[PDB]
Amino acid sequence: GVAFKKTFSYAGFEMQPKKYHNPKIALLNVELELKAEKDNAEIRVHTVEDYQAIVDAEWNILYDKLEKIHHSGAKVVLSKLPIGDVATQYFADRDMFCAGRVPEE
Amino acid sequence: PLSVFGDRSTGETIRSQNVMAAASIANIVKSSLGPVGLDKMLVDDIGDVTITNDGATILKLLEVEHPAAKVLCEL
Amino acid sequence: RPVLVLSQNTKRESGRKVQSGNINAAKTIADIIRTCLGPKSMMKMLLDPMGGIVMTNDGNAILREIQVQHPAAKSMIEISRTQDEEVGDGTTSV
Amino acid sequence: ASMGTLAFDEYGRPFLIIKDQDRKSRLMGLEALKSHIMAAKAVANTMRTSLGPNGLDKMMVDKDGDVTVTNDGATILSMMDVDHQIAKLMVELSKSQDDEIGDGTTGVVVLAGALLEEAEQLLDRGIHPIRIADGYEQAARVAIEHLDKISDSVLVDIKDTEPLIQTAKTTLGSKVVNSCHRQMAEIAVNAVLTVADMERRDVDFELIKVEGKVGGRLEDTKLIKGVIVDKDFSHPQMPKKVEDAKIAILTCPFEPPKPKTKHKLDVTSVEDYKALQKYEKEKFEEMIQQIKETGANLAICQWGFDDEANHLLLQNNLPAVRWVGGPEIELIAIATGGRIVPRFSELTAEKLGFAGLVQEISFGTTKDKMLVIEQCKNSRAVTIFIRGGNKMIIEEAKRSLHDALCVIRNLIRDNRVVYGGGAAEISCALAVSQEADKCPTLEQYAMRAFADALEVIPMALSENSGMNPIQTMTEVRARQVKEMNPALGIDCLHKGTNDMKQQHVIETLIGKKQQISLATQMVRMILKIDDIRKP
Amino acid sequence: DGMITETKGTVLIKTAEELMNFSKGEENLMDAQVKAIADTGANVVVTGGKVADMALHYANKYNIMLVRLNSKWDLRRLCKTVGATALPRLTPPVLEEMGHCDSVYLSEVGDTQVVVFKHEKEDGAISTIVLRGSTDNLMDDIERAVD
Amino acid sequence: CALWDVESGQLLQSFNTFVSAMVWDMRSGQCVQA
Amino acid sequence: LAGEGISVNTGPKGVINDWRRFKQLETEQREEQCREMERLIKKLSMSGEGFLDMI
Amino acid sequence: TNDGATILKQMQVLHPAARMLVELSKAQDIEAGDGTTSVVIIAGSLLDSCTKLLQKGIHPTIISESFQKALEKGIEILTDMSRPVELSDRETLLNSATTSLNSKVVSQYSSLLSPMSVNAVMKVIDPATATSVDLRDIKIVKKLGGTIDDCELVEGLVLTQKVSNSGITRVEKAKIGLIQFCLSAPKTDMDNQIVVSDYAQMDRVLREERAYILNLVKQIKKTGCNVLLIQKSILRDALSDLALHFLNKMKIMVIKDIEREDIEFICKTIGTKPVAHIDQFTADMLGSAELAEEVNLNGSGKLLKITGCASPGKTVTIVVRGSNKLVIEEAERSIHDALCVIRCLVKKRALIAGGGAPEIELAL
Amino acid sequence: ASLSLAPVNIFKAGADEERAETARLTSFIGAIAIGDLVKSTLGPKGMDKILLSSGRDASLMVTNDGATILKNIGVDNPAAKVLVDMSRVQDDEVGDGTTSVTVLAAELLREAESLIAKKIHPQTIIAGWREATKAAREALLSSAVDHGSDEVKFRQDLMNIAGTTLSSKLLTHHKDHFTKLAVEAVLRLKGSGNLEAIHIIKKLGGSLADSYLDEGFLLDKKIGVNQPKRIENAKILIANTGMDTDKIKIFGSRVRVDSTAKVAEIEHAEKEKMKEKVERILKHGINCFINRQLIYNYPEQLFGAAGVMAIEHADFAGVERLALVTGGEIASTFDHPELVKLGSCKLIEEVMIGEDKLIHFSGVALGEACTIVLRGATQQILDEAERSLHDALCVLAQTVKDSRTVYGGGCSEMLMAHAVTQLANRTPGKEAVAMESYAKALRMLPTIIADNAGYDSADLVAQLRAAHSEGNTTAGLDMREGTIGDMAILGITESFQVKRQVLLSAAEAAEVILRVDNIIKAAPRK
Ligand SMILES: Nc1ncnc2c1ncn2[C@@H]1O[C@H](COP(=O)(O)OP(=O)(O)O)[C@@H](O)[C@H]1O
Ligand SMILES: Nc1ncnc2c1ncn2[C@@H]1O[C@H](COP(=O)(O)OP(=O)(O)O)[C@@H](O)[C@H]1O
Ligand SMILES: Nc1ncnc2c1ncn2[C@@H]1O[C@H](COP(=O)(O)OP(=O)(O)O)[C@@H](O)[C@H]1O
Ligand SMILES: [Mg+2]
Ligand SMILES: [Mg+2]
Ligand SMILES: [Mg+2]
Ligand SMILES: [Mg+2]
Repeated sequence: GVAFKKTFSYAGFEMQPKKYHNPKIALLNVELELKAEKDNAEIRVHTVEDYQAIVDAEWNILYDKLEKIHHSGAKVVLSKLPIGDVATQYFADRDMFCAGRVPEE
Repeated sequence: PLSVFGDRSTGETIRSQNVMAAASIANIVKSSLGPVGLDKMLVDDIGDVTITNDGATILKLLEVEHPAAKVLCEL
Repeated sequence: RPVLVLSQNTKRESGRKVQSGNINAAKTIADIIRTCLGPKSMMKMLLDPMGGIVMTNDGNAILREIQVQHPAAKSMIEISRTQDEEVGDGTTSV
Repeated sequence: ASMGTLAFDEYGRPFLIIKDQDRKSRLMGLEALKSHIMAAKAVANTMRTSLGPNGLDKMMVDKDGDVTVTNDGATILSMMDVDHQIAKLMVELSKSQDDEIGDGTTGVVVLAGALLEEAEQLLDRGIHPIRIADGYEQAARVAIEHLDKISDSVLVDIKDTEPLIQTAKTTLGSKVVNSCHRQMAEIAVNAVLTVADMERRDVDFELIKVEGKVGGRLEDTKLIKGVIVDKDFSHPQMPKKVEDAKIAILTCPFEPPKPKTKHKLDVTSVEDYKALQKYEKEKFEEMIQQIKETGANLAICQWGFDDEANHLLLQNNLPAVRWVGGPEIELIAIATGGRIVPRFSELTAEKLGFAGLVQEISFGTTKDKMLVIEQCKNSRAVTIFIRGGNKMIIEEAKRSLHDALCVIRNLIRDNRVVYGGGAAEISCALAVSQEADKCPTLEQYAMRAFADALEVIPMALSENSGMNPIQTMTEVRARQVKEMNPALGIDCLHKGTNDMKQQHVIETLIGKKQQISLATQMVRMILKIDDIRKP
Repeated sequence: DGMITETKGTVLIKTAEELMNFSKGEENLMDAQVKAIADTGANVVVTGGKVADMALHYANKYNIMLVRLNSKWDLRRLCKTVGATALPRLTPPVLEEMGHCDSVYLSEVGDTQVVVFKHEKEDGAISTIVLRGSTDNLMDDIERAVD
Repeated sequence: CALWDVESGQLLQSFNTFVSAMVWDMRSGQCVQA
Repeated sequence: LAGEGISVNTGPKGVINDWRRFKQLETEQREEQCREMERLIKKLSMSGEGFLDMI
Repeated sequence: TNDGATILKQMQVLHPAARMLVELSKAQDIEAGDGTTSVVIIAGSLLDSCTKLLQKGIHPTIISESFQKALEKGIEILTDMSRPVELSDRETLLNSATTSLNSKVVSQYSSLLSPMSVNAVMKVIDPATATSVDLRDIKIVKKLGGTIDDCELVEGLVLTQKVSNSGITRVEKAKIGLIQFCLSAPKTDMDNQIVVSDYAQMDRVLREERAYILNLVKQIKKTGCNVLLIQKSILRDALSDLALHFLNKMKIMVIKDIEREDIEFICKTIGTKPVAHIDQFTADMLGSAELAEEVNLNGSGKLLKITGCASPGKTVTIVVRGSNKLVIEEAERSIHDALCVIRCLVKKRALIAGGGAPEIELAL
Repeated sequence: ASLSLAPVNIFKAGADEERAETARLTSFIGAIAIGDLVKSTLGPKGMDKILLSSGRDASLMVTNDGATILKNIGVDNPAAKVLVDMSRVQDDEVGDGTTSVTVLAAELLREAESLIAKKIHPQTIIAGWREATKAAREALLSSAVDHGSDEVKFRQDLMNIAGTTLSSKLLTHHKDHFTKLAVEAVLRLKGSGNLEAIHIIKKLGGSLADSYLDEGFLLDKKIGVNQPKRIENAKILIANTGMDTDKIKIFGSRVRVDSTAKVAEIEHAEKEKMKEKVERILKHGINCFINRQLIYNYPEQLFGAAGVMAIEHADFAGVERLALVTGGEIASTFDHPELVKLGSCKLIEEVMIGEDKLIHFSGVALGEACTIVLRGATQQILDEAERSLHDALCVLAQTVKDSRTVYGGGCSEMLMAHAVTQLANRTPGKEAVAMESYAKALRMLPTIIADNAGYDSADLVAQLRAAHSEGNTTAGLDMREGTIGDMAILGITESFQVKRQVLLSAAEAAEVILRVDNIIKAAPRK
């Protein structure tokens, strides 16, 4: 099969189970963490309601990606790009294993 | 471990060095053998010029450092 | 601490280069006094290292005052001296 | 015997082959073997004095002047500033033994040194080093099989921990904590057993936190069935002691939300400014109300918070701590049985951890505080809190406890043990000698040299205890041959008996097998090398 | 990759819906472009610039072989050999600009991984001589002889 | 290191977050994360 | 700061190679220094190895 | 300098005993202000005697205990010799000031500096109640030029800042007011920008800025104020050119760049309550004064003097003048010594004779 | 063959190592040098030291504290580093005993050197020392006397402990006054161990006897401009709010308008927000207001117009001390005035100390926070007085925490050594010799005590040993006249915790150092 070293787990990783008996593996190239939508993106609002809507929209984007991964049926998640602590805790809540920054090979 | 104030060569290294020195001494004078041989010019550090074909004279005039080369010159 | 067969200040060269160099040295020595032959020869001024001046067109006199490093030129100088001593004439010609 | 080879051709022309060949060195064959064997012998002889209960410590000083007193062979060799390549190989061997096992990092070095010392006298008699390596490998296989044969199994049940305590005591006997020996062994055994996957699976050392604080005494070292954190309550006026605390672990700073994307908010009129101020105040009140509505008693954050949140937390009878580290947050979540929540809106009652007692600990006249969480329901994470009269013994106790935890972990992985004190290696030497008498004569010398090298550790133990090495080792070997008992070793502590089974000197079989294997492989490599090309 | 403005690109977001839908719309546009390219039958794509992650993913989804040629001279020579035209944008190619090669594959020669655009007919604008050997200097000498 | 108020010109405090690594926090004066 | 009686003991005999090499180099400089000092100060007030071994 | 504390501090002594003696002199200056030279000599003589005492074979602890006993007896003797003094007696205060000034360079000027120092101390304290004197309430201004005979005691406030107005240098019946905000274009603490999208918006911005400045100046003027002191400001222009022109048009003297640490002194001197927002700027905040003029020191500089106040509350200013820097510095030090002597007399109402009499009597 | 004494070289350039005899010699020399340096500053007749810094600052420090002396020295010997760290840890744990523990460790290592010279394996010495430490600890615990139940007896014990702690320091000149000062300061803590609540203010000038403990609290901050300088029956509100261009926490917010009139309106809105915050603060009904952070000119003017004192930039320690002394709550929000407790005091006024003005809080409500004014003749005197008071306060706080006390003046050392000798007299082998050396070092401690005073240490120690062997368990050195006497009658007592910590730390450090037989040094950075 394949074996590789553990790659800088974030907080809440030790709360994930470390053994599965028939897992489905989600091989991804995705950065699963809160971040700017784009490097050149700029948000212009003039209302506190829009401010709250924007922060909730960022959280909803992250949670929608995680929810899609969860209902994909996979139990093990691997990604080239970093997997943030929020995603790590989300996967721990659902009893899944996650590992970010996995080497390409 | 030996603690001898000097350099030491043992085995193939020293044998190869001796053979190389002897071969160099040979190649020095190999060009002055037989009627088709040609003479050589020896120039001192003060400008004195010596032209000769005799091997013994050539080996006497040269400065020789390796002991095997000294052996060949004295031979 | 280098190991050597000959001395570290001994230089050797051989082959076509040696013959070409010797012949070129002889040619240049001849060229030095080439124009000093015949009834229409010209004088040459030689500055002696001891401060003297030698003004002549004799081949041996001109060649004797020249200091050369290439041994072939030394051989040519000795040839001129031998010709001068044996008969006293024909140094430039020889 | 140096400066490579210098020829400068037989025609007088320059002869340059390797760049900077005049500034490089080279050793060929037997001289290189002798130099390597001498270097390994020097390293092993330096290490062998620190072997056994009577072994003495080494005082290591780094390049910055920091000084460390230790008995661990891997720790000594790691800090040693060597330049010989074989010394670096020996250091790497000790580090490998530490990584794989955690104990016996000094035995491997001594065994390898003895093996190479015997290989030197074999080489002097005209034996190819490859033959020596092959004989050593054969003898190592024989010794490993004998160790498996004479091994004994112990119970690794939680209900009865006496064999585990005995093994941890045997590991800790050589260390400075032998004053609190039994308490330290009990602490290590309980720490390993509390956090361990029961189905013979791995033991995660990351769930064992080993933190030491100066002051107190060595006997004050205790095992906390929870998490101890060097932080303290944010507001100085909140209570220092919370009982039946409902922990609320959060990773959101108690500040108004901030989009990650580059954003600008535009204030275009006075009413906009009033709306912004009201929004900020209501956000603070709302986060505090959301925290309070879950019924939590203590709230733990990771990224800190500002003055308004602090005063609202104090005003609502909600003790809180800020700037708790990520690993500490994870440990608290694991121990208290509560989940990690990323924002207030997702905080519910079912995600709250439980702690029997959360207390703030003072440390005398030092102004430094430290928070402790314990009395959890089924805490799966434990922490060891070490006290001492100076930081140096604190570090030594840290590494000694690490050795004990590693030994108990090895017992978890495999329950077979052998009796130490040199008894196991004496029996292995006897088995190797018996096997050599049957093999052809040519490998007999290598196998007997292997047996002699195996017999050095009992000799080192006897010498460190002051007894005569050769006489004691010969008597013990004769007793082992006469009465069939591979448990007879070297009475280092002068207890009056040579039977290690009664003395309860117990070693893991995995440790001895790894020692022998690693020493054999490193000796094989060192024997195989016959050329050095240092610059 | 999706082309961008040459002046300056700044994504302006004023509502939550735009922030929610921007990445989805960009990914859908990339998928549509890649599928439109594939629908013409182009099963091999050669590009002179970098390859985006989403573009590569959608190319892999539609079974499209990707080769990247940094040198512009190599791109021109490949266009001459196959018979295609280097499109300036990412629009799907019309039948005249669609090059054809009888076999394109990834192969390893010696200890080197190479991509081969092999014709079967004894024709083509460009022919390549592959040189083997044991020394770089000897192979350079053979190249000089071939020149 | 010390923090100075530009306007008033008075020494605020000597050591919302700054890092020298070693990060601090002037909202509490603690050394926070190492 | 004690132990003024160092008694280096085995040291000088164990590192005698470098000590003797430095001694030889210093003595080699010493003949040159002695040769050159015969001119300076002594009369001024009122390759080098080639010169040395020619004298 | 003749000051012992200054002499010890200036030269960088290296021996630890010398450093301790320097600290001793500094402590004596702090507690008393005079005798900084005598105390060091006393300590040196004590240790010189301790040399002979130690040479005889006496443990240092016994020496220290005996010295403590001698110190207690000496305090008793010194208290016995001294006589009570009353702060209402001007002659004793003048004599103390003259004695303090006898050893300094300003000894021929004692007839001028002794009454000046006595008046300066007595004007900043309540004689019937005060048990100590805060010397920070006596400001000393050092201006070059002239001679030490030109030292003058200002009952009001002296400012080294120059008037920004041109042509307005003397105001009578002044109404002084401190300003702690900026008279410039509006600028919020938040990040603020003005966005222009139409051509008319530019002239609208100019007109509205002018209107805002004019309204600020009109609000300032409507209170009857005619002399304005503006606190020093950074990160915002304290005094705009338009604001200065508007203030000049209304005949108002303007002084800017007032130091932050001098606000309390000015408020105590001229009775002006500082104002930080124009909303609260009213007439009651102003401090009335008889005259506020800028004087010229015969080409050696300009000083703004505000003499005569309706509420002259316990504050005086002293202007020290002289030929060169060294003499004015030493005059300042000597005047400070005289003020410290009067402060000591205020703290402890006891007077003792001088000229070595206490030392001789104590020795006997 | 040795690692360094081999034909092959195994080290980098500059790396060194010392084998058994050399390592033991170096460690013993370093330990003995440290012990001899720290000693002679021990006991009531100990002398002080001068520490000159070699740096550019060239700070001068005169001290008697052993930990202070050992901290500010550049020690190269690693054993010296071990002793220095042991003394520092002892100082951290308890305020006293640094010199005692260092000297005990040095004497133990000297005895270990003698035993090694007598051809005794160091493991035997270590085992004997462990047995001796166990016996001495048991005897010292058995001799402890507790007076926590009684009140006047506990007060007398506190007096005696403070006097004994201050006896060695420079404060012994006014020992009685300073002991009363320290015990009052500690008793004002109401049993809290927070020594940060006791503030020491060093003011130059005046006599050392002029030092005093303020009946209230003293603050070294300044009041506003227009605010009153004296308030009676003050109602205190302690806060940790902005009061200085307080900006909304939304850092992405900005002002973007199309005219300057809107900018002026936003300026007025900001000023109105600050005014509303000040009004909310004033709604608590307060006379004084202490804020941890700065207070700019607008809130200061508002407070002055309201007739309310506004003390600004009172740091975390300052606000904590004010809360402890007045009972107020450090509030950062003012939307619930009824849920915030207000401090109280009879009077607030400015005081004139030396040439500096301070704010005086008189008639405080709680008073669980002390300020101590130190007047001295030199900066070194002030620093030494501060350190001595710190030692006394630390020991008094430890005694309050644990009321068990033991007799000083060498009595505890004599009793522990007598127990060790009794144990050694019944033990066969060289462990008896090791335990006898342990007892010899314990005897050497009060021997150094007597030597520092110039008395005949040998005769006094012999008399003490005879008295302790006879059964006089309270016999001790009497430094008043140079004889021996009853420590219970003379009132020379010490904290049991301090003595136990000294014994255990010294034994532990000696055991750690004795186990070393090889010192390997890496190549330094320089
Ligand atoms: N009580 C004892 N009696 C006899 N031998 C012991 C005893 N305890 C430990 N030993 C021996 O001392 C040797 C050294 O152990 P230790 O120093 O703890 O680790 P390492 O093997 O890394 O040196 C072990 O091989 C063990 O057999
Ligand atoms: N006119 C005077 N006649 C006699 N003695 C004087 C006279 N003026 C001052 N002294 C004495 O000179 C001593 C030194 O005073 P001074 O130099 O002014 O300050 P300090 O005491 O700091 O040296 C004083 O003790 C004083 O008694
Ligand atoms: N008045 C006293 N009489 C006799 N011995 C004293 C007296 N005061 C202190 N000592 C002794 O001096 C020793 C050292 O105390 P000290 O020097 O004050 O602090 P440290 O313990 O840090 O050295 C104590 O062990 C104590 O027994
Ligand atoms: Mg002629
Ligand atoms: Mg071990
Ligand atoms: Mg005077
Ligand atoms: Mg003390």
